Amino acid sequence: GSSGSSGTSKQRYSGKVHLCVARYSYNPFDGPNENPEAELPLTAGKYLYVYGDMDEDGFYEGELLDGQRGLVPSNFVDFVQDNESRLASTSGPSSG
Repeated sequence: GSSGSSGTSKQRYSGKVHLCVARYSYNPFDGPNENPEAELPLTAGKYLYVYGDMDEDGFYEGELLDGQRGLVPSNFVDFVQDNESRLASTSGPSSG
């Protein structure tokens, strides 16, 4: 896997994946949502793997550690990082 290059969201079910950490325990099957299965029950602290990027609706196809595949709000997920420190860094941030 991991081809690289990148260009544009090709497929939201094969492309690179991102690891996020539920920012706030969420449950789609807690409301009248007629499509709770679509989403995923985020658990503050827990992590998930969202393949691709934002969806047409504006959700993340996070893949629960259990294998649960569904939508995921970026407002309830925090793109966690294993070990940021990777490169020696060449460029810095900008003001703003």
